[PDB]
Amino acid sequence: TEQEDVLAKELEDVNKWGLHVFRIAELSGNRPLTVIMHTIFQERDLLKTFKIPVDTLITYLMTLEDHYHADVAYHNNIHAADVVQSTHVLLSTPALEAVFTDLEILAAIFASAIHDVDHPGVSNQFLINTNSELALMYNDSSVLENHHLAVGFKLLQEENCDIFQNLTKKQRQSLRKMVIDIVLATDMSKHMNLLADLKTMVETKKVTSSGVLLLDNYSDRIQVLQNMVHCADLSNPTKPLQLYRQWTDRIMEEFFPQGDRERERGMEISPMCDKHNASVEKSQVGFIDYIVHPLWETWADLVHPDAQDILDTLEDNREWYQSTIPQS
Amino acid sequence: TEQEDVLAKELEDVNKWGLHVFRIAELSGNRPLTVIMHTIFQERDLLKTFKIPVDTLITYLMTLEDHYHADVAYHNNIHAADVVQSTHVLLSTPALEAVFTDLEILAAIFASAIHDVDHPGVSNQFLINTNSELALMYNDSSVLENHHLAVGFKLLQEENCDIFQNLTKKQRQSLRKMVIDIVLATDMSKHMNLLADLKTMVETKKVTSSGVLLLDNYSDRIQVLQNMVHCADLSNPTKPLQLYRQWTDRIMEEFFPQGDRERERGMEISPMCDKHNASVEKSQVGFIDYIVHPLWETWADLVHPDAQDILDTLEDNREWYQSTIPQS
Amino acid sequence: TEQEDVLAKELEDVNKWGLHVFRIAELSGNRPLTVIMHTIFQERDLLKTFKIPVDTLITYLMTLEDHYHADVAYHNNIHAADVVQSTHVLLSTPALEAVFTDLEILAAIFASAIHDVDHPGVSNQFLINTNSELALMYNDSSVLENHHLAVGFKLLQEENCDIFQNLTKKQRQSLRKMVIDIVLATDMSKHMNLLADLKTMVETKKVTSSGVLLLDNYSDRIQVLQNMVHCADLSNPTKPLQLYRQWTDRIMEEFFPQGDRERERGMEISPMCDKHNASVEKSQVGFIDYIVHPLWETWADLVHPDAQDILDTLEDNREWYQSTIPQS
Amino acid sequence: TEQEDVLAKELEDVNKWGLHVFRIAELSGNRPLTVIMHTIFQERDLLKTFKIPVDTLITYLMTLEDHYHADVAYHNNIHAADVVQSTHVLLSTPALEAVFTDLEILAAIFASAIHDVDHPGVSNQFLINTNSELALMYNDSSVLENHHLAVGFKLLQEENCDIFQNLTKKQRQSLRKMVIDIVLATDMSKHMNLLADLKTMVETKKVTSSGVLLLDNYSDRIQVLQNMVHCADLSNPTKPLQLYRQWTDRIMEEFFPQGDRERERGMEISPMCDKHNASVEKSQVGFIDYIVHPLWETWADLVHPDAQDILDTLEDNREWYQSTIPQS
Amino acid sequence: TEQEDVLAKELEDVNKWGLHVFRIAELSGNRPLTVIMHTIFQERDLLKTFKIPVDTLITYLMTLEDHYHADVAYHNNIHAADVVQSTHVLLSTPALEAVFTDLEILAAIFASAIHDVDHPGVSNQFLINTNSELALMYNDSSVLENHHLAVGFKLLQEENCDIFQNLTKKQRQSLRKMVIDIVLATDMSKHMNLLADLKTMVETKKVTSSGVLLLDNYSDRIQVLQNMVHCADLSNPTKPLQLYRQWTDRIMEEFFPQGDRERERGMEISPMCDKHNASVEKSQVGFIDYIVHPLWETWADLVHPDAQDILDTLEDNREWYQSTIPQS
Amino acid sequence: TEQEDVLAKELEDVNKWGLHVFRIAELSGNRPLTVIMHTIFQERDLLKTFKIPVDTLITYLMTLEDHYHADVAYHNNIHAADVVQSTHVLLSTPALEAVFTDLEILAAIFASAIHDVDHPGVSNQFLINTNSELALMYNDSSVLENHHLAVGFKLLQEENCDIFQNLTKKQRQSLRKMVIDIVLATDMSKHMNLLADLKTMVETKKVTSSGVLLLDNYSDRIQVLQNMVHCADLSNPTKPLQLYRQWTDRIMEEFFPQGDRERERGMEISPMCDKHNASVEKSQVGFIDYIVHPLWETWADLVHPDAQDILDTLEDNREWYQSTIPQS
Ligand SMILES: COc1cc(-c2ccc(=O)[nH]n2)ccc1OC(F)F
Ligand SMILES: COc1cc(-c2ccc(=O)[nH]n2)ccc1OC(F)F
Ligand SMILES: COc1cc(-c2ccc(=O)[nH]n2)ccc1OC(F)F
Ligand SMILES: COc1cc(-c2ccc(=O)[nH]n2)ccc1OC(F)F
Ligand SMILES: [Mg+2]
Ligand SMILES: [Zn+2]
Ligand SMILES: [Zn+2]
Ligand SMILES: [Zn+2]
Repeated sequence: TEQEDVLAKELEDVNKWGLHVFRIAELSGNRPLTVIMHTIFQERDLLKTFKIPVDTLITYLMTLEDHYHADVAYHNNIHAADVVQSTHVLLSTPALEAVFTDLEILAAIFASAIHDVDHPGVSNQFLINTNSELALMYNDSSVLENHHLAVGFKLLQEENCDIFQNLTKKQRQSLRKMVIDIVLATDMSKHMNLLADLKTMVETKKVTSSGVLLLDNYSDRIQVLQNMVHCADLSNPTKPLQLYRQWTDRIMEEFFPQGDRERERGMEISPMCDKHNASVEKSQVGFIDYIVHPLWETWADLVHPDAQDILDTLEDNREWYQSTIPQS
Repeated sequence: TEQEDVLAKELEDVNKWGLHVFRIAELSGNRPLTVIMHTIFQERDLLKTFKIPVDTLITYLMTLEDHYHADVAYHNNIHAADVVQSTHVLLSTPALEAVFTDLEILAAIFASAIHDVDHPGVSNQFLINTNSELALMYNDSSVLENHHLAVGFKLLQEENCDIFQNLTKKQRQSLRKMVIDIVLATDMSKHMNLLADLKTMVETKKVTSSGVLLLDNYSDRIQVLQNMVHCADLSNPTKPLQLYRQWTDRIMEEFFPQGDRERERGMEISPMCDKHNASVEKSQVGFIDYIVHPLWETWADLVHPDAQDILDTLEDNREWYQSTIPQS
Repeated sequence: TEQEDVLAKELEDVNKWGLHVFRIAELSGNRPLTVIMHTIFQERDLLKTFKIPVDTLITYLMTLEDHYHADVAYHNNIHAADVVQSTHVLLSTPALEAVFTDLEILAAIFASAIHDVDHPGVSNQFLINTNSELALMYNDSSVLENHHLAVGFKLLQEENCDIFQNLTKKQRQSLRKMVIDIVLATDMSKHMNLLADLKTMVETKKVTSSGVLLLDNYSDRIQVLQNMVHCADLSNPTKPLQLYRQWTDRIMEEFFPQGDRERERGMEISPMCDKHNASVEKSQVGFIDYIVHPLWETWADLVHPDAQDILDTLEDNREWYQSTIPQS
Repeated sequence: TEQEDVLAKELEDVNKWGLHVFRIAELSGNRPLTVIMHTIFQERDLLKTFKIPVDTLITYLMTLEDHYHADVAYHNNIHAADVVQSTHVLLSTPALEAVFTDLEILAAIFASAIHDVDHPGVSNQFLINTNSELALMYNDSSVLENHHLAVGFKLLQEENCDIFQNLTKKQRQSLRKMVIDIVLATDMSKHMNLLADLKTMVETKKVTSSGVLLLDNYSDRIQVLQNMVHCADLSNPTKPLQLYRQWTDRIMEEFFPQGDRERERGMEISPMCDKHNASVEKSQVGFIDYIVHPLWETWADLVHPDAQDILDTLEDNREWYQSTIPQS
Repeated sequence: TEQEDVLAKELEDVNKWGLHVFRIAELSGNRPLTVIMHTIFQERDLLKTFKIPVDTLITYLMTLEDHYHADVAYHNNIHAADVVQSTHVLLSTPALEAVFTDLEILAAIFASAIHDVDHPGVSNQFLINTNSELALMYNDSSVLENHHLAVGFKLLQEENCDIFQNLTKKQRQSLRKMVIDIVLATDMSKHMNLLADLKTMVETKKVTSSGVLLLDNYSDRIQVLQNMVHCADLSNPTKPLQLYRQWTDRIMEEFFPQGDRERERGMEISPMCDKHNASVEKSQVGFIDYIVHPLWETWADLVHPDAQDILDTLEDNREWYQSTIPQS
Repeated sequence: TEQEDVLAKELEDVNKWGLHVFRIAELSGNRPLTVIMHTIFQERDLLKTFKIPVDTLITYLMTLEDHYHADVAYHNNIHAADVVQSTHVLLSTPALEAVFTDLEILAAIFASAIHDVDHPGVSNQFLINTNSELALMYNDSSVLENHHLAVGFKLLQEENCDIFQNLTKKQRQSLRKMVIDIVLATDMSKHMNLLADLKTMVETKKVTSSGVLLLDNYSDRIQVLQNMVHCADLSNPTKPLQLYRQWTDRIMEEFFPQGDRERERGMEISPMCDKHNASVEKSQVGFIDYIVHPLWETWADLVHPDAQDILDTLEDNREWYQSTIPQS
């Protein structure tokens, strides 16, 4: 147990934003998802609360993690582990003190864990344009996201892989509904609407004297959980620069093979996916300007100002990439 | 070619509302869909307009029809053939004179043809509650409707079953989009919204001096096509009583086995599906009062008054079933 | 003063809906507008209330009437006189008891009087398509309606033609605004919006215990006056059949010469304007179904049920024309 | 061809924001509009694309420019030339890459060119209050803007002045509609609504990965073109201070004669138009604070951040004028 | 115990719509409220469910009933008893099966019981116009309704008059809130808004397969309870004609003395309150047309079709009063 | 008349935002309300415009001021005087130039003057929870606000205390309505709705060329007056820091005795009212973040940018208090 001590030391920052997931990925023999999921369940005492057999949890996590493609640069088990950990941190934000039930917390975390499982490394648009079997199956509607959900739920049926075995029938139904609602919201084509509803909610925001939010009905809470996992899924630009840059390299490394795939097919090369005409820096600045910042700014509003540091980091990272943009 | 003359004589009423599809079903050796689809394509000169190889058309129709379950009382090839023929008639309504392009007409008719293919005879709710593989796959969202589309499109890939082989790439894309949008609208859980948008469209209705509707953009036209196939799908109570009654018998015959299936499962017997406590007459009156009449009344408004007779027949049939309701 | 007694006897029905304006037209030597306007001003004591010199009133009315084309079958001084009289009757509806100020009443009546002055007998669309100087002038926007207002106001500047000479500067400004707002609303291309706002107002309708409407702000009152003159302008189908039919003959007599004009120009013959392919009866049924009935039904709602008889007459006249529709 | 070289050298900055239009005005013998319009048409290859006879173009431009009053300090051919050039630059903004068709581009530029033709040097309000023939004509509604359109279109009818002679009938119709919609939007009384719709469009803003806007329907594109020409028309405070100040001098020089005109009429002197009580500096700061900055800030958002420099210049110029405000 | 048997026989119809409350009023020595409230509490087992001391209940009911003025023709203990009984019946409608908790049922019934207590026989408007101490107190806002609530709650404080003595502190708080919300909704000036929200709720209506409504949150349920007691309060025209007519006589008998009071004050006589110019028949037809029918029609929709008979009766009674309208 | 000169010198800043009301309170022998009200009435020539007997005005002001509790740290005559003066300044904002009638101006100022009269120093919630007679009276609805109105109007009835004695009956009615509507809007529980309507009004904002707002109907104007007095009532954090801090000390000094009162009652100590656990600085930052800034930001928008300085001051004061927040 040499470096196993270093691993355990790294996992001590599970509640901190910039957790170094990449190191944990190595120190765990490529099991960041299993490791992090397990430690978060311990941390949240979910194992006890829902009577989840530890052996069952690990058996499931192992299978789930196995279904994340190793030959995929970005959408893999490290990404999954990252979104899980980020959702974990966001759930603990002060403004959301005791707002969510244990079942809702469980759903959000489980949803994060499976949100991209079995991702092939190509976009929904690619799958649609190449007339993939997956697109045929899902009628070009949230092709990947639907698939992720199917796979994640399917794996629960195997050998004591069913970590939810001891939840009441009603609880199992709720969890399935919430998980489906959250993961389907990670589809980027739903970003605008999601953000719109979030803004509508930031106004008409009901807060208790202390500072905690007041979410009465389900549709209000599920909306927050959706945007939360969405923020977690799009949190790379808000993490410490060293991490962010690694992610950017991975996502570009994945976009290019798709562009290559498209060049072979004779297809119109998707934007950013063109190896010979990419502006990595500009793309990041744009990605932040059009998607990430608008979203996080709104989130920062809702949980004001618990997200103030994250927002600041985002804006700093934008300037860094901005400066890196070639001037010629 | 003895009764083959009678069949050809029956098909002469392909443009009339009360076509006797059940007779055509027999006279064709249980090939009403293939027969009616083919005659409507001839009638509309679609074979020529889209260069569809006749042999290819029949090959596809045969396969498609084969995928409609024979042991299913209502959701089968006769129902499919009926919705196709009804859509065909509705498309020819005066108020919609030259409003739709040939591609849109093609899509609506093709959509009708595959709208319920491979239907198992149980409801989406049943599939969801019994944790079916199909519901797991489609995340309890338009489970059946999604499946119908997948199967119908999949069959096109086989042996010269691709009747669309000679459409431009752009046309193939539009047709697929429209077909998906139309079939997903046949999901009954979307009825209220669909009807709501239709009403919003009846007001603000733009008509030319002659009487023809003015549909400018796609979202306006696709909305009409959706409601149209939806009306066709829920057209039984508007057909001649002799036909309507046969349909009612079939739908109840199908509902009960589901109720039986549920009784075995130990599940709560769905309403109307309970063999020992059904009020067939009341159910029809209710079905007409809450769903069919509200929908057709609105449709009758949009195409006023081309649908006046259909509305009258509907109201007459309602009174007939009303009278039949036991008074004890 | 032989028949001058009959004329005075006819004018006794100035407050009744079916006034026989055509007879009054003859008995007055083609001065129905001057005659009816004068008698309504007397009737409403407007001459006193606004210190209008009787000689000035008649001088203006004469000039105004003179500017209505004699060679125009429908849009002439008899039509003007009719809309004036109808607005007069509508203003007296019980539901609008003391709702409007004398200035507003004056504006509505004056607006009616000039609403179609100097009408050339062709449609706005014709003027636009033929690149008329009038359309060039008004940028194809409410070409005729703008023109009517310009002419009607311009005539006031002449020889003691200024019947408003004794209104305060503020009153003159309000009257001009209201008149412009009402006449521009007679443009048929604004029918849908006008009707829409009227419906929105029928809901949220505030009525006093007795039954009188409650119109607080100007935009509410000007909206009612707009729709009122619009109803008056489209009141032919709601008058006694003998009158209605005469109007229908005149309007068709005017549409055809435009159609002839278009045939000469080599232009696409406008619908209904085609002498060799008109279905006068069908056109009326359509006109009532798509425009008149929807409007009057809404108006009948707002002033419920003071307009109940008018609505009934409208529906009876629809059936009459319906029956007259050739069955071959 | 001495200074004709300097002129050609100045025109080299036709694609740059701060083009020195005033110098070009002199170097061209007071033909900045003709010169700049011609060079922009060359630059955009519109002459070729729409088969416009060069002789016809110059003939029209000459006539158009002639109809701009020489004795009017601000609303003259230099202003027209300036709005044209600014629209030209705005059209080339990165965010609007290939968003507009050539016809739409043509419309926007042509609209800018005639947007103030035959402007008398007094406001719409003045024309209305003085009961001008123009106000009588247009019923106090966008009096000037309507007139500009009428004159600009009328001039096309003359001697090979019809630069649009080779556009299909459909194109001519679209161009006319767009031109009318754009110029009528230059009416300042429509600023609040226009800005409101623009803000509504900045949210719900659909952008492609690269950064280009996505405008699907016409009403979306015409709305952008409207606000664009409106921005161009109110672009003075955003230009280099040396230019801005010259414009401010001209506009104040024009406002005062109106104020003088009003003093003679015995009318209430309009604000800012009072020669003896004007605060030129304060007025500019106010003009920027209430109109210009709110508009440009919104525009900068829509095309973010292509307009960042323009916004900065605007804010700098505001501070300059702010400092100049007398402290006594 | 002679007629005490008849009384007990009458109370047997406590669950039926047309209960003869007037007879019960006599047979009980003018204690219809006490009698009917008690029998409804027994009927609903509320005494047990909330541990209400029977002696306490009667003590309170007696005091409450005593605070209803005997010299008031309509707004007295019989009216109170009627609204209570009607609310009781409406609560039992099939469509609202197990929708409300016992506390909510208690609140609705208690609210009905005190909804008009200590009513002086004059309108809020009268109280406002005469500068009553009550209007001064309540700032002309729901003057009477506020007063009713104050008195009804105040009486609970007396000698074992506190029938809620055994409810948890939380329950007492909820009941007070609901009661206040319901009674303040009986203010006629809030009718339009209440009806508006009810219509909005009829659309978007969520019903279970069986037919029962689905009311998730409180604001949805309290809205239904509000409209319910409002319907009960305006239920006279929906009751059997013999009853309805007696109510109409009483309400007119009360309106007139107010009209007399106003004639003495020298005040403008309120509409309908004028003894010498009333059209009792017309007033009822109007009352039904503008208030009662619109409300009940909407309610009938929400609980469709449990209220079908009530609606029919209402429409029959309208025609009766319509016919009675003098024709001279 | 020693310091009476200093007093008169202080009152010279009555039209300036940061007026030092506390000094004026001393220099006037604790009569800031009477003094400031009188000077504002002089300033606005209201005495003349409404024929208010000066002796009557002072008699009323003296009585009114007397009804503000001396033993109440915040909600007293100095607060009243402050809200009056602030409303006075806001009414004079450029953007609202001649928008309000003299009666509306009178109502707003009178409403401010009485808005908290006879305030006991405890919250509505306290009065409700302690079952106060006042809460019983007003059914827990705007308990204090209703009371303030009642007392302020009641005092007018006394000895020539009726300053409105010479207003027409109609004017008296309007003033009463507006005053009631404005004061009831000072209830903090209506803040969210009020702000919501204000935002809805900032969009769809209609402004004249010059910069002045356009408020057509009453409901629009009364809405602005409501939010105005609401802004005035919540203006402390927007005043110069020296003033703001004094107010903060007073409000906390008042909150604590309530908390003490609650500790004695054995009640749950209200937030912020707990003497032993208050974070005065944090509370202010929160108060500004959740209530004040959101409100003023919106107001600044409506009257843009007349309120720019006030907004800046608010944000500066927020940072000051933020810095003061203990870091341990
Ligand atoms: C209750 O009756 C009917 C119900 C349905 C029907 C179809 C889809 C569905 O989801 N629910 N009901 C279809 C037909 C019916 O009756 C008759 F027309 F055959
Ligand atoms: C107050 O300043 C200016 C005002 C206008 C201007 C234009 C149209 C209008 O209606 N009102 N003002 C135009 C330019 C100005 O200043 C400078 F840019 F030249
Ligand atoms: C005009 O008739 C009626 C009016 C009311 C009634 C009640 C409250 C109110 O404010 N206005 N009218 C109540 C009953 C009536 O009639 C009959 F049902 F008794
Ligand atoms: C938390 O601070 C403050 C709170 C209030 C305040 C007023 C009414 C209310 O209901 N709640 N808080 C008023 C002023 C404050 O601070 C400062 F401006 F004096
Ligand atoms: Mg202009
Ligand atoms: Zn201009
Ligand atoms: Zn009542
Ligand atoms: Zn206050």
